[PDB]
This record gives sequence, structure tokens and C-alpha cells, in this order.
Amino acid sequence: RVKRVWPLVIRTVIAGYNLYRAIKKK
Repeated sequence: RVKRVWPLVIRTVIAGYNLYRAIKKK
């Protein structure tokens, strides 16, 4: 598998829909 593709791209989707939405959905 890949080790690092998008450094900032993902950080946006993750920091915008994976920082609270994802966490809370543990």
C-alpha cells in the first residue's frame, strides 16, 4: 500500500470531516 500520497489534500478532508465527525463515530 501507499505510504504518503496527498500531504495537505487529505489533511483538509480529515481536518474538516474526520476530526470531529470521525472521532465522534468511534
